[PDB]
Amino acid sequence: ENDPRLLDILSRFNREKIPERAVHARGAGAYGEFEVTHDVSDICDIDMLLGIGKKTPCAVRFSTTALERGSAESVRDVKGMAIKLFTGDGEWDWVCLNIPMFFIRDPSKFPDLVHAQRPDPATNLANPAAWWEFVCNNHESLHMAVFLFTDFGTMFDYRSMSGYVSHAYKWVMPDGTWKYVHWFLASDQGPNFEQGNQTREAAPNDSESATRDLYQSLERGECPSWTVKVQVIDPEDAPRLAFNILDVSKHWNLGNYPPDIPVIPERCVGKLTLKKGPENYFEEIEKLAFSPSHLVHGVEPSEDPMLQARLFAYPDAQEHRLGPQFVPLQKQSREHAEWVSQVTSSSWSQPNETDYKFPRELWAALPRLRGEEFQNRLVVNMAESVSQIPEDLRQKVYKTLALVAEDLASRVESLTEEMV
Amino acid sequence: ENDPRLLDILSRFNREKIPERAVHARGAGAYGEFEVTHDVSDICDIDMLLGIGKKTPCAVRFSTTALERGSAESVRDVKGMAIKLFTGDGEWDWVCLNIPMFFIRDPSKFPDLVHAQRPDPATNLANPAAWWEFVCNNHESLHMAVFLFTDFGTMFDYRSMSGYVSHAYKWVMPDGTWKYVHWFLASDQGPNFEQGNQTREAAPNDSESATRDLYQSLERGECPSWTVKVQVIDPEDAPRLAFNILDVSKHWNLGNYPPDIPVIPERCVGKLTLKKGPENYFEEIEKLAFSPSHLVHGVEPSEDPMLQARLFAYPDAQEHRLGPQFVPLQKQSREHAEWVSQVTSSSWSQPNETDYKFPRELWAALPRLRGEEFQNRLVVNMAESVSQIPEDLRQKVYKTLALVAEDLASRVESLTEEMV
Ligand code: HEM
Ligand code: HEM
Ligand SMILES: C=C(C)/C=C/c1cccc2[nH]cc(C[C@H](NC)C(=O)O)c12
Ligand SMILES: C=C(C)/C=C/c1cccc2[nH]cc(C[C@H](NC)C(=O)O)c12
Repeated sequence: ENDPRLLDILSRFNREKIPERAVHARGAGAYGEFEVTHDVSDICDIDMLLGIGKKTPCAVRFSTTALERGSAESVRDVKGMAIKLFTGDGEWDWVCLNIPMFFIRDPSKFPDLVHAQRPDPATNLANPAAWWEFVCNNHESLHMAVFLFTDFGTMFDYRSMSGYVSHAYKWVMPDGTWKYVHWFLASDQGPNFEQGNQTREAAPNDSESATRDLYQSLERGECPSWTVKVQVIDPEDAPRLAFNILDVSKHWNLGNYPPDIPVIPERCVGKLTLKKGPENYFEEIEKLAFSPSHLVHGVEPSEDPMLQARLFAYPDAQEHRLGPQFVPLQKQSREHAEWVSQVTSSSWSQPNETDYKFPRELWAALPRLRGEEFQNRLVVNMAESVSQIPEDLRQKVYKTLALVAEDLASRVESLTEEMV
Repeated sequence: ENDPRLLDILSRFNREKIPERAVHARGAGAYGEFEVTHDVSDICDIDMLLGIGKKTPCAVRFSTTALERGSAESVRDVKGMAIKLFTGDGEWDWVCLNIPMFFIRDPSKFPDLVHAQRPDPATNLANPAAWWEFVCNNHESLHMAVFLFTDFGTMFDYRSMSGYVSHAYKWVMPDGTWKYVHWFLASDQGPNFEQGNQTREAAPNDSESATRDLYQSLERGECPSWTVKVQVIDPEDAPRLAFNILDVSKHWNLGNYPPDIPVIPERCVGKLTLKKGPENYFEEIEKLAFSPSHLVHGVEPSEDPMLQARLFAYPDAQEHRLGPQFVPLQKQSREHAEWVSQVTSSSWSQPNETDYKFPRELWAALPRLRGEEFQNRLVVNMAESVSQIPEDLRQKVYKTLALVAEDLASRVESLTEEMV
């Protein structure tokens, strides 16, 4: 010690690591561009989206959700896709999940949900009991639960996944009229709901299989691409829908389920192609800052309470993580006002019939569009998870599943009791 | 948003994570006690070591070395064991590795070595090329290299590993006389150099196999134990030894290799038994602070330059990681003075004959004490690692290995060329 040169070298080495992200800590990154392929000048006034053939540079970060920096990328989890676009009007961020539904509806429950998916606070091991307790206490997560224990829970790498903003936004015209919008990116080298499964199994002991897949595909000359599509709803038609489009835990039906809810059609916008990887991972990918509050002229947030909370949360989290510490809108009708005020009532945090209707119809649709083996594998995965928790929690889970569907609960209980 | 309660909840959640340790980021912890079993009053004046049957509470943290928080614990790596003992004279820290040798003896090279074992700075993937360049540029790591690619590289969990302080310390008597000492903990449920291999193969996709093993063993009622032993050298006998005991990259021979270096015998001191696990992992294990500078009356550091650098580095690193940011000694002879001044010369950072003698004798001892299959597996592991690097670096590695033994280099070269 003692030597000033050695002290400087060691002190510089000591201050090299920073806190990881609270969620989505493990991930990879790439650079590409977006190109406009269709005309949307009748619903949009965003400069980035006007003019067929226009190109915009973009940077993308893929991630998992629940575990730490060095965790395996082939786990049962939801995946994230964050896109930063450098337009002439500034930076536009699309922070998407690989599925258009979310776990919860009330933002004040967000930390608890996160704690339900982190390792055990005493042993630092995996703990399904907290997750199943949260599910039994918050029925609006049931829909997502049914999704997570199918094959779709473990099906996607960074190239075969899709991305959905999952919120309703507002697109505004210069005359003041606006529409509710939801856009998403469909993978050009991945499956969909109707057809397609995993085609490249990860190595038995590989924790970075998806990162390796993306890096090797980029080095081989292949360029992954996504097709961007949007769904449009008139503000006066929203209060009359069979579901609430301000509820982030529900999706907008594209033609799969539930059958009694009419389809909201989508239209194409453009295409996103990834070209190259980074030169310095820590400086370019690890320190990337994304926020849903990064918006350009012509796009506004809606009255979604989760989106409103996200507008504040991301800059504050980045202040902790990267800090020095180391056109007027036209008015709608009174009925629209009541429908909007629905989201600030005390019943917003209580379950309704739709919270059970959506998972029931997904469970019914699984054998019609995929087959009996898909449903059987869902039952097997759920039983494998449930057979690790104490008996009273098991009975509570059985009751909740019966609230979803009787045959699903009976099958899960019968298969789970044989595994304990 | 806009609710002060929600803002407080989200802001509190946003600040929970802190930066991980620069090294040894992944690990687990436990609590136990140390008990004295033998009399060492003739060489020691430390309060906690005097009196047969005396008990001292202690807290232990086990860890890996190179990878991040959520990485697998069954990787080819060296393991760490940190023991904090709560004595009547203060806190005494034993910060040990699972092997008594280290990679280097010049502290100014420490960060580079660490960077040679971290993931690729551009792709965040495993990069064998950086490791072999360091070995070809720093021959004093060759010894450790030979250790790392044997079975001992992947043999130990947290219960079957041993611990070595690896440095020379000074134990001082009240009259001013002192001795060079090195103490270590031998596992009571693990293998040794001559006998024993792995008996608990980890699961194919388990990243927390060692933590689970320790937690389950503690829950079953089994208490792991270690036997503490010490080796003693008189200061006037150190300058005449065939090796430098102030070189942390060498070990003190206990009877295995090299045959021409006489044995330095050990004597028993006491026993360490682990009893219980933590209640809050983050508050008790993750925020634990260890330092070799935590010393009690009667024990002093030696003139080891690596130890002198570690005396400063640990409090500074803890200041970054956990900070608000989120008896006179007897004089020796002139010959001892020259021998000590040897460690401050310019030739300290250059290889000597011992740097080649130690790994050569380990390679020769492997078949005599473990069989031919051990040596063959070492060759196979080395070839598997070397076959992923460019050809010029491969030739450099072959030339570097030729300086240890010709047969080892030829066998590795043949296997590696067949593998590519
Ligand atoms: C109340 C709801 C939510 C809150 C409070 C929340 C909070 C956060 C926070 C604190 C981060 C870390 C940001 C950073 O440290 O820089 C993050 C990252 C992220 N979130 Fe959310 N989140 C919520 C829901 C969602 C939703 C609904 C989506 C997608 C539709 C989403 C997708 C993502 C993604 C992809 C990232 C990773 C961004 C990156 O890679 O840099 N989260 N979120
Ligand atoms: C020049 C040489 C070395 C330097 C500069 C160095 C530096 C460090 C640093 C910065 C930490 C992180 C401490 C913290 O963030 O709280 C650490 C941890 C650790 N080091 Fe060293 N190290 C060196 C060599 C060694 C040696 C020779 C050993 C063992 C004989 C060792 C064993 C450990 C262990 C076990 C830990 C983990 C402590 C814990 O779990 O809290 N290191 N070292
Ligand atoms: C895209 C895949 C592979 C799975 C989607 C998926 C799976 C399970 C439930 C789902 N609910 C909604 C979706 C996405 C929806 N499927 C018409 C879409 O492509 O807009 C979905
Ligand atoms: C203790 C195990 C299982 C292996 C030790 C080991 C292995 C390879 C090279 C080694 N060099 C020195 C040791 C440790 C040394 N073996 C007499 C001891 O027990 O003090 C060692």
